Parts: sequence; C-alpha cells; structure tokens
Amino acid sequence: WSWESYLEEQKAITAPVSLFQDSQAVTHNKNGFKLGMKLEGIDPQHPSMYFILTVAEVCGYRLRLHFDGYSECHDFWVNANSPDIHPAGWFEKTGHKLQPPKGYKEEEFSWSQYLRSTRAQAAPKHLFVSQSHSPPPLGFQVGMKLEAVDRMNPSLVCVASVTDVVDSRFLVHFDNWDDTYDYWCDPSSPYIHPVGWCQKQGKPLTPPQDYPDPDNFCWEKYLEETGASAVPTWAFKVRPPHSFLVNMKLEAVDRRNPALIRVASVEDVEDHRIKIHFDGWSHGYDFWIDADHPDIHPAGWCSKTGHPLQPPL
Amino acid sequence: WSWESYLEEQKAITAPVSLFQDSQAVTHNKNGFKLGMKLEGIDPQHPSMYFILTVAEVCGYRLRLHFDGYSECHDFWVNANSPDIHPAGWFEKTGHKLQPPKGYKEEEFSWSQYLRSTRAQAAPKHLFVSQSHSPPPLGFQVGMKLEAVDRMNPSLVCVASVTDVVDSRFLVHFDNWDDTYDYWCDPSSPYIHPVGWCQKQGKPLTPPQDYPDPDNFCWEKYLEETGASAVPTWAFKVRPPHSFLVNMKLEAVDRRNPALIRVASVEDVEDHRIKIHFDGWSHGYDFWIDADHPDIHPAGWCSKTGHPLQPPL
Repeated sequence: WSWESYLEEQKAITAPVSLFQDSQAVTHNKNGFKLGMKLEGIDPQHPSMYFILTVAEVCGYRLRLHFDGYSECHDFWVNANSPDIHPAGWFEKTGHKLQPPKGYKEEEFSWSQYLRSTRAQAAPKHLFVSQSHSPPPLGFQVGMKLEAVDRMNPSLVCVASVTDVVDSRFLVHFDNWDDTYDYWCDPSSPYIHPVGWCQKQGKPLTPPQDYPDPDNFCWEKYLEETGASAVPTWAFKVRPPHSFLVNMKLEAVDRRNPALIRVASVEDVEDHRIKIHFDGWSHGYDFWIDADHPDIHPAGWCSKTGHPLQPPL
Repeated sequence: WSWESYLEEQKAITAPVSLFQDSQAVTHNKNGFKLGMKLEGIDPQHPSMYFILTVAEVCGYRLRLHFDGYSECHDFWVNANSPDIHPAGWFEKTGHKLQPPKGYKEEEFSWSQYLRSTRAQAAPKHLFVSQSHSPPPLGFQVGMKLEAVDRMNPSLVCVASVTDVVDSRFLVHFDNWDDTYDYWCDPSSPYIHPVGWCQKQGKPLTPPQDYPDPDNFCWEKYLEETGASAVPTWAFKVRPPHSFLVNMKLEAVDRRNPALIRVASVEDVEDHRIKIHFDGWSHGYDFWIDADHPDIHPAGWCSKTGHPLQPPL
C-alpha cells in the first residue's frame, strides 16, 4: 500500500533507520546473484558445515539457495549481503571442510570438473561480503575457550570453544556436543562470556556432556588438559542494549513462510531482543528475535530493494 | 457508556465494594503526585532493589515511574497508594540500599546534592502510605526462615528467608537464588508456611538451589549452620478465602498494556485467586490474579478516580 498513509491512520512511527545495523538497513547495493549460479555456504541447521549451493530464486535483495544433489525441501533464503555464503574455492583457500553434492566423496570433488560437467557459472567473488580477506575479530582464535548461553535452552551457561573464524565472526561450539546447538557471533555478542564468569556472577556452569565428575569441574585444569587457552577478557566487547521501543513499526520476514516479508510492530523489548508482531494478524504469531537478526529491516526496505511487502490484514 | 446500562443488557452484577481490600476500593484520595517529582521505589523485576524514580505520567490515581538514568523502556505503572514507593531519604533512614542512577556509585549519591544539581522537587512525604513509621508484621524479622511457594512454579514449596521488612510487609527470598523470584507479602499470605510445614503436610520441600546434598536436607541443621531461626508458627495467620463469585463484574488493569484499565468479569475462582476475563475479548487473554492484587478494582473506580475505562470489545 503506502507506509506514509498507514502511519497517519495508526498515529504511529516507524523504527528509525539509525536503530538498525548498517547491514539490516542497506538498500542501495545491487543484487548481483543470478539463477543457476554456484557457490558455497553454511547449512543453517548445521552451522559448522559447508555445502555446494545453487541460486534457485532471487527476490529483490534476497535469494533462495538449493543444496546441490539434495532435495528442494532444504532450500533456504538469505540476503545478498549474507556473511554465511562464500565464493567457489573458498573452502580450500581458508581451511574449511566441503560436504560435497549428494553421492560425491569429500576428496572426489573438484570445482573445475564440476563446472565443466554442469556447464554452470560460479557466482563471482566480488558479490560476497565474506571471503576471509579481512583480519579476524580481536582476541578470538580457534581452540580458545569461553562461556556461552545455550540459545535453545537460555537457562544454561556452558563450557564452549571457538571452532571457526571467518572475517569478523566466529563459531561458538559447545564441548562434547553436536554442532546442532552452535551459533555464529561477534566479540560484542551478549551471549558469550569469559572463562570464570559463572563463578564470579553466581550462576552454575554446565560442563561438557559425558565429562568425568561433572559437579567437580575446574576451568584452569580443563584448559591445561585440552592444551587450550581461555579467550582473554579484554576481547569481550560491550554491545549496548538496543533502543527499539514498543509500537515502533518495521518490516520482518515471516518465519512461517520465509519467502514473505510483512509489516510488523515491536510488541515488547528486552535488552538485546525484540518481540515482533505482524500487523493485522493474531498475537499468537508473535515471536522473539535478536535485535541484530538479518531478517528484520527498516520500513521502506522492501520498496527500495524490489521485494514485495505484505500489507497488514 | 455506563455501568448501569451494561449490567442491564447483560443482566449481570458487579462485585460489591465490600469484597475488595480498602486499598483497592478507595476512590476519594487525591493523587498529589506531579510530573518530574522524584522518589524511591522498588524495581518490580528485582523486588529487593531500590532505585531513584521520577514521575513520568499521571492518570487519575495511577502514575508511571521512570528509572533515573535508564531508558524509558523500563517505566512502570503504580497506584498512588502503592506501598512500594517511598519519599526521598527513606533508604538512608531505614537501612536500605540504593541502586543509584546509571552513572553513580552508592556512597557518592546524596539527595541534597542531587536535588541541587537537577533542580528537581522530591515528592513530599505526606503522599506516601509506606515510610516505615508503622509497626512491623508481628513475628517476621529479617533473617528468619520459612517455607514459600514459588509463584512462578507453584508446584514447588521452597526454602526461604525474610530479607526485608517494611511497615506491615516483608520480602520473601528464595535461598541461593537471586531476587527475580522474590515477592513481598504480609503474615496472611497463603503462599507462606512455617519451617516444618512441608514435612507435617507430606509435601516435598525444595532445598536451596545448590545445597551440597539436597536429598538429605534437614531444617534443624540448616538453621544451625546459617545462624538463623524459624519464623514462629503462630505468626502465620492465613486469610480466609475471598467471596468473588463467577460472572461478577469489575475493572482490571490490562496486563499487556498497563496504561489501560478494562471492563472485566470473574471467569473462574480459587480460594485466593480469581481468573480475569476482559469482556468482549478473546478468552486467551484470560489470566489468574490474586484477589488482593492492587490492579483490580470495583466497578466505578475509574470514573471516581479520573482514569479512562476501556469499554468491552
């Protein structure tokens, strides 16, 4: 419809652009991804692993990615400035494992041969914001240890490690567990803390799964034992609480069908999270989201990038 | 819209004024609180903690309070007869700790200097129902132990302590937790019981969060080692069940939007609680509330206090 008219009739305001990260707000970059182009990226459900991906669909500044060789039911949407995709050849050049297309073996796969065989184009390098050409985030090296909140069970703070570093971000892994609970973040993430934070703050520390003598867990001896060093305390940066207020309006991807982006409202707030409500729909669809999540955007984002906006119901 | 005409078309009745605590029913007191006045009060999210607060808005007999130095997102609403607010200087005079405005440390804070610097007025003493002038709740002293229901997880009766006493009320604290589960009450609360009650009643007692050997928890040993005594059994003076009956109508603060007060009905009853239904709204917004809660009121309270009432629908 139009935002201008909607804000008059609702007597409301939009969340100002300044409240968002530059990456959530930027509309002036062209989407250079094209149908059929090949690339590499993380599997969202297994964020430690990399796969060969094909551009299946483009919609404004977003794209839908397909896992080569696998079912179309695993297809997923990202923004064109996603740091979780990389150009062909990136795995080899940066020390990452490639999970190759269904039916191949890790070391049977060659990009050269694959491209000859498919007659496909690799998405050009200059499309990617993340190619490991930038010096890492300060003080977070692979193997280093920290304390991390299980985002799936937020009443737990757990023994964790850095297991991956790519440009300004790093992968938080929970020791002796699956990669299923892992997540990417930066040094200002409010979900991570230095070694010794639990004991100093009062809350208990969940030790690694199947660890000998769980209640008797000592950090300094775990470190010596695993030949690891703790991430240094000066590395953990303060991210201030966001400044979103209740009733501010914005645009948000619908989690029930991620092809769609809707008119939305801030229903509630925490220090680092906002509760999204889709205007005109039931509150039952309301969901909590991190303020720096890639799938929320300032009013106007859709119109300026060429993606349809679902009006309110 | 009137109450008389509504009761006619629904052939309904209002809960009589006599069912309510005097404090919930009183309409003839003026609200002397003014915009910008400063005061002290508990943080409702951390009820053991006291902060400098400013009057941000007034509406009838209710006011919205702002945490000096902090964001407006934390503002909250109380009644002008709230016992959870106190005049400037109260914390020093009564042995309470002040969490000072965002940039301060506790001991640098002085009211005289703050008033001089802000040019603000302290809310006058005469507005406050609770200034620690009244006689304390007989029997309940600071440091005494008892058994308390976890209102957030009501199947659990837990090891607890008295951590604060203010006039006829006291603060119940769950041993080894922070204060997020704590609550203020009086000797007639149905949520508290003497040391030994769980044992005599055949119910499971939850020991402190990380008591070394929980299965073998023993009150006589715990009391000895913490140098504490039990609140005397005689001090626990249960209130009788309330007499609100299903379908009775009243006014209640909207929990999702505390600025608003709505027409409401008793959907359901327990001995000490009532289930509130907002007339004309989904039953999914229905909620259980203590019968003595400050945010339910007899029909006519909004009109007599100068607060808008949201009619049904």
